[PDB]
Amino acid sequence: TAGRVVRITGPVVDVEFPRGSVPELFNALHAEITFGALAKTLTLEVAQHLGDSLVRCISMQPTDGLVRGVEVTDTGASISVPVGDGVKGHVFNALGDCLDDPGYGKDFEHWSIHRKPPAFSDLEPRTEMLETGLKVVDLLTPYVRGGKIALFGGAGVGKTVLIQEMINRIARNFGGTSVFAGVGERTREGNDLWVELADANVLKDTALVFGQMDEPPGTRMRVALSALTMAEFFRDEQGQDVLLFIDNIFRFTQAGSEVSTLLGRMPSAVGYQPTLADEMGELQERITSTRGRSITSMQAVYVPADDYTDPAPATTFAHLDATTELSRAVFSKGIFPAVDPLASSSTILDPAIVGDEHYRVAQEVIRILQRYKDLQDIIAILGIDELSEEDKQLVNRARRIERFLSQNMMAAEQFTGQPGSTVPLKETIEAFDKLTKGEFDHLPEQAFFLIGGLDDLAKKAESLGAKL
Amino acid sequence: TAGRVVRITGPVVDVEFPRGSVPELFNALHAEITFGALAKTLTLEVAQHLGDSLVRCISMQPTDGLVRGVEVTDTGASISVPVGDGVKGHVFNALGDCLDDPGYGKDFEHWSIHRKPPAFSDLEPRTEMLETGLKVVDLLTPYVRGGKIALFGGAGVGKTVLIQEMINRIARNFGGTSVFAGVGERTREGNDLWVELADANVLKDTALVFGQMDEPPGTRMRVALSALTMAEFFRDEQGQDVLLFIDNIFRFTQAGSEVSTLLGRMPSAVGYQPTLADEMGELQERITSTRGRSITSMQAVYVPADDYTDPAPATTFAHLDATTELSRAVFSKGIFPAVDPLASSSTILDPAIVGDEHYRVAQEVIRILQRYKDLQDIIAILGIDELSEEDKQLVNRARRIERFLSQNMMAAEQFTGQPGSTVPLKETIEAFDKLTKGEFDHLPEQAFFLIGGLDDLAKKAESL
Amino acid sequence: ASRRRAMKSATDNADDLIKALTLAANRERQAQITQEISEIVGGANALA
Amino acid sequence: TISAADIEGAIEDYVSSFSADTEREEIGTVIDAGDGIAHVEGLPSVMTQELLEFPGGVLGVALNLDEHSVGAVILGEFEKIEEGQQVKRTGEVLSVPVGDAFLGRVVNPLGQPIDGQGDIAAETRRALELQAPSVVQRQSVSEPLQTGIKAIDAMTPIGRGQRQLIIGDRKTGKTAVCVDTILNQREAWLTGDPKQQVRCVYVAIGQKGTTIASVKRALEEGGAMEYTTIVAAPASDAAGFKWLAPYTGSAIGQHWMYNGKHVLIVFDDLSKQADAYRAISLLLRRPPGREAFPGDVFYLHSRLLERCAKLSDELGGGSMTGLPIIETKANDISAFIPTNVISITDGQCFLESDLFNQGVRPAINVGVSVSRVGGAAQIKAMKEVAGSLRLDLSQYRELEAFAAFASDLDAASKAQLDRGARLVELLKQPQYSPLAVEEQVVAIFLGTQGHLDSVPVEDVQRFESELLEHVKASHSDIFDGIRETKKLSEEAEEKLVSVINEFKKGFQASDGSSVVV
Amino acid sequence: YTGSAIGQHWMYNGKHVLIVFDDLSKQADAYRAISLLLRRPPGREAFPG
Ligand SMILES: Nc1ncnc2c1ncn2[C@@H]1O[C@H](COP(=O)(O)OP(=O)(O)OP(=O)(O)O)[C@@H](O)[C@H]1O
Ligand SMILES: Nc1ncnc2c1ncn2[C@@H]1O[C@H](COP(=O)(O)OP(=O)(O)O)[C@@H](O)[C@H]1O
Ligand SMILES: Nc1ncnc2c1ncn2[C@@H]1O[C@H](COP(=O)(O)OP(=O)(O)O)[C@@H](O)[C@H]1O
Ligand SMILES: [Mg+2]
Ligand SMILES: [Mg+2]
Repeated sequence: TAGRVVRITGPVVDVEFPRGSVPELFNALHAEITFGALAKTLTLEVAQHLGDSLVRCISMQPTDGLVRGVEVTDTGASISVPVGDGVKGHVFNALGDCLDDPGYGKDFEHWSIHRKPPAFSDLEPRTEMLETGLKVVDLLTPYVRGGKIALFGGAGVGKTVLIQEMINRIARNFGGTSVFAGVGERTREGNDLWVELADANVLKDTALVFGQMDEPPGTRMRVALSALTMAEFFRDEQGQDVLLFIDNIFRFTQAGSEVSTLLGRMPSAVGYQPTLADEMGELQERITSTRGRSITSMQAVYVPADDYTDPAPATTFAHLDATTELSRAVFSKGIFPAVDPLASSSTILDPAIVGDEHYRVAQEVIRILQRYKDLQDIIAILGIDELSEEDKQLVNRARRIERFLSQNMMAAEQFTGQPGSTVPLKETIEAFDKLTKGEFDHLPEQAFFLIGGLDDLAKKAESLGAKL
Repeated sequence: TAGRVVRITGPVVDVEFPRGSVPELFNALHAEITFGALAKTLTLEVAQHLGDSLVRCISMQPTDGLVRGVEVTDTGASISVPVGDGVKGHVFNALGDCLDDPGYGKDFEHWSIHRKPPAFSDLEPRTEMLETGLKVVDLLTPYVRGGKIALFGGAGVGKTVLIQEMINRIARNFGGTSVFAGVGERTREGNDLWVELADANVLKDTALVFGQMDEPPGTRMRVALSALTMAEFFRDEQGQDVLLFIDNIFRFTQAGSEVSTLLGRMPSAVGYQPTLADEMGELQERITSTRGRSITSMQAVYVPADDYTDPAPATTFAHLDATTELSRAVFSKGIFPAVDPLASSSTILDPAIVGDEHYRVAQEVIRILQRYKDLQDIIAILGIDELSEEDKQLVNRARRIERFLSQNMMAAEQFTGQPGSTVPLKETIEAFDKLTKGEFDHLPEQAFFLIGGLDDLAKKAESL
Repeated sequence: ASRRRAMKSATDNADDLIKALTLAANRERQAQITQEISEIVGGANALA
Repeated sequence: TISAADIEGAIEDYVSSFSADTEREEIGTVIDAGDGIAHVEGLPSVMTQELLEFPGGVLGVALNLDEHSVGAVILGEFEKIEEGQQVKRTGEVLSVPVGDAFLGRVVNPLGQPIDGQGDIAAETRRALELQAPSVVQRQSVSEPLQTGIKAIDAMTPIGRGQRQLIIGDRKTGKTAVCVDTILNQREAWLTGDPKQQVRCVYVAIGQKGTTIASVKRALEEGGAMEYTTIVAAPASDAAGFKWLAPYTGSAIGQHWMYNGKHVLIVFDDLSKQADAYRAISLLLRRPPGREAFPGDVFYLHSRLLERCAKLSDELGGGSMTGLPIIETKANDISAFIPTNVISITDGQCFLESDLFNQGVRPAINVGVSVSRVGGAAQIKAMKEVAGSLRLDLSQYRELEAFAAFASDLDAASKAQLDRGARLVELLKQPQYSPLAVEEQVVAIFLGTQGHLDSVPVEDVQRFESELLEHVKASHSDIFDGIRETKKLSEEAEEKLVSVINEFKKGFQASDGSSVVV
Repeated sequence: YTGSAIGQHWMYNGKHVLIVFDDLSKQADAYRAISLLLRRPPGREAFPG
């Protein structure tokens, strides 16, 4: 009643089974690679029923050394990962194996990683601010407790640094459980995060699930599901607040696109799989808070080639309560975090939730920055001296505001040597209200670069020869 | 000898016929959807011969409810539309069915919509001018008899009134008829046009053929050929001058592209069908003058991304003889028709065609209007008084010229009791020559509003 | 007077630059559509 | 006080009246399955677009019919499909229940409630692909459909039976405009007159469930759930549900429309539906075109949107107004689907991110936004007051380059600049706050009659609001006259002018100045 | 991959290695040529998935 390998091509394997023994879709099957150097047990996820008792599956491990006609065993169930309080403080791979303690968690309860999202009637909008201490995020892109937050950006703009910063600020003093999902990212970053959480003492409250960019596409497709399964167990069974971190969720889509053409699917626009939106919707709709059960999810979304019109980030945008969009231009200007204040958004940035003062100050900041962006080309060509006096005033105010939106972060010290800082929301609102009124116009713009609150501004201005 | 449906893929239907009864290409076949909710008779158009007695056809109607194996009947001829004077005053679809009176015209003579252009030897080798009687068109952008005129204009610029005016002028001055071809017609707009023409009393002189937006690409592709076939009958059998309106020709091109995609053809540059030029040429070459009679066409053209180098407008403009741009700026001034004299153009405004005097007068008018447009910015911001005296003189002359390009149209009589005017070309030329010389600069500006020739100008001058 | 002449010249140059950039942008738009269709059709043919 | 009597009676009636007499059935077999598509052999008499039943109560739609097999889009629970499973044909094309009981309910594209409020009593059933009203079954769009947004109601008015596209980049305020329209229909609902009542259908395609919940909460807060139905196809739904949701909403609205009612249907948003249809077509191996879309995507949207029509008096005079939403990328209205939908609709409201960041909210670009129905969809008062708005705003945009050179500008240019600035301030509107047609008329009257000329720009908004409050508390007869006669009478106009002057005597500029004279 | 294996042998023996790939774009083109010759379906810029 066992199958046999028929065709092998990269990570996709065709397996033939006897009559009435075709495994159900998404079932996990096992095959043996007996070559000494590469000896292992391949886990294959059934992806398609091709007919004639054939099934197409995605290998979770590299298929090098696999032989045609080797026995394939059906486990009768999808990939399942351990769940329970025991997963906290341990590192797992997409298949639920414990990396830091092999054999650990084999006796725990196991949950299938394929699951339907919460019923619509169980869904509840979340409109509670989650203060972070970062000026730009707290002012222009306020995060939502129990909501979906994303950090969009191109390669090397600070998505991972900001993820670590939010782990430092939010997860350190978090009552509940944390789940981190490394999805198709650097193994070095995973090790660094593991060590950092161990040293910060946050590891005991955190479950880490790593599928790295060196893994085959199937592992990068399923690691997010595994981590989300652990988080879903914590939300639905233990009934405690959950922090979920994913970096990078785009790798799920990328691996799907990598295997799509080998699965026989005609490519869609921009080389993506035709099922991009549907798969992303399933995965994202599983990542949510239900009524009375809170999951605060923060996702790093890679924007290919800095192109925000790319179908992957464009489809992802619809799934977020708050989005902080990092810009290559801001990065290259030396502004950190490289947040684009005009492109980022938050659903709770309205007077009803954040209050009239916060909303008004944020809107004024956005208006000033938009006008400055409009005037940048004119300044570049004809110079500032050809602007109206009011426009000169606005340009100075906007430069100071854009510099002040930058901040020295706790996770950024390793890159600058400067210790990080935290700014309360009230101080941020007051400082930007003062800035938008031109109360700091007399200070040099350099005094506003990479600092915290108004006390830091005064100290730096004094160091630069000016009095606040 | 009847076929049977073998494959159904949206509007693409494969039909298998007995060995010796395969229909010709472009033949019309009939199939039946018997499901009560969607019951109908599908008209399929044979697009390809797939071999082994299989043919691939484009369904003219949605194929929802169609069953495999249902009988398919070959009509023995391509899509045929009714022709004759009976089609005037009625609304038809791409298949010849009357929409305002189902069954009407089913007994008329029926002409296949796929026909060759006139034989090369029967073509008129010398271009001719179509004297419309409108001062702006006749002077600045003369229309080519048997030619093609692009029409540009947003909403609320008088385009519908202009179409009604052209219908009136072809019916009255030339004793001709009009065929309107609504390609990708919005049903709301088609109904509005029907009611408007009925109210204006020009419906009797017009035959409307609608390929609506909510129909599969095949009918939107073939409606233009249907209307062209009706016009061709009017030209060749009735010996009448015909004015054919196409709206929108770009939608005909896009329907062709959609059909090409549905048939599995590999797209050409910018995704258009490989035979874009061939299809456009087949459609446009049938619009010509032959044997003393002609079909003149005025076609609304959509330019994707405002990119005139785009393959669709690039191919369309290879056949256009004139361009008429309707501008809201002119319309707001009350100048009717709201033709932008500077944006509009004609390819026969050449002394070798219209004569040296006509070209000289037109060039003088264009120069004055261009200088006025240039001085417009100074007038608006610095004020009129800021200008020199010569600038003021030219501003006055240009204002009078631009108001004189307005005319009291026949279609406008339904709005204002005053009837329309037809200015002979010589009268227009001499009047605008006098005006450019400044021989009427002393007259009030309002005296140049919505009038015909010089006699009307004098009559209105005495009235003020 | 010199400023008026120079600004008129600059406006004319800016108009010419806008025209050239629009032509180049339309060429790039058409080329992008063509290349995307090429990739899509190549994938479809390979899976044919 | 739940008595077991009702439960026992219901179950007894079910079991006693339960009969499953055998009926001859045509059955095929699943020959293959993958990512939401099942290929099934057999079913020789199956219809195109027929509904098929797979084991476990799974539903599919037959799209590809060939000699070998039938391609079927699975509408949900695709993971339950297996090679060899028996597939039955229902003998029916896609259809949905329709009736008045759908008001205030959230349903999926099949009409099944997903709000957890129990069953929906269906008046009848409608096939999703019934033809649109014919060219001779309609009449010209003439009745206004007030959205409550001054910019739309004055610049690009929408009439009943019109298809007005709402197109723009993400987070530009499109859903806000549509929700404001639906909320604005509440006074008309409370009137109780079917000739004025507007039934709203909100179709959510591809949105995350919590976003749909937020929209429903917004509608409830304004009391719009009383006359609004939501057809939801969240991002987690199968591509078939996303493809069919607009047609389900259109079918419900059509049932209402053909019975003499007036319906407003919002498609949020058609780009997601086009993406889902493209996914289905690619998975069915249908030839791709530009952007990999199938050759009938334009047909998809055009057939959907031509069902929104103003019916003739012979058919009851009902109407359905379409408000499709399109999300552009980098404001590329030249993309394939935006181009198609723009060509299909009767007018466009272009929303822009730059305008939104400038504080112009709603961020409608009046320069490019158009309504082909135009003044035919406006009441006489709005037509009179709003006549000069377009030219004034165009002149203001022309003159904006000379903002700092107002002294150099002649008197006319400076007056135009100030008037345009005040008018732009006037067209700004807060979210979730639609205005009645009379209030919009009075505000536009303030703007276009120079009564804001003496008011500082930064105060204009506030002024307007306070003025509209003052009248509503002391001179409601002006609003009553406008509403009843739909025109601003000369006596009403002079009374309004005197009220405005007195209020100006009473009003305070934020900079301590005086707005009198 | 050959260079990486040679370096890995030293790396796993406690040595420090520096490997230069001059250049990876040419390797990507070679892999694309191999994949296209094997008639594996292409992706962006005709590269394999
Ligand atoms: N008139 C308005 N005044 C102020 N804020 C507004 C207004 N309209 C919308 N907004 C805000 O703008 C943001 C975007 O609004 P909305 O979600 O309606 O836009 P959208 O284009 O539909 O967005 P998405 O891309 O998420 O679908 C939200 O914060 C909304 O509160
Ligand atoms: N707040 C910051 N201060 C200084 N440097 C930063 C900051 N954030 C990011 N960087 C620099 O940018 C690089 C990219 O950050 P990272 O988030 O790791 O990449 P990505 O943005 O691709 O996830 C970092 O290695 C760091 O050198
Ligand atoms: N010559 C004219 N005289 C009087 N009114 C006109 C004239 N031309 C146009 N109009 C008015 O302008 C409007 C233009 O609308 P329409 O004719 O549909 O063209 P469009 O489709 O460009 O709006 C009409 O309602 C008509 O009343
Ligand atoms: Mg990173
Ligand atoms: Mg929205």
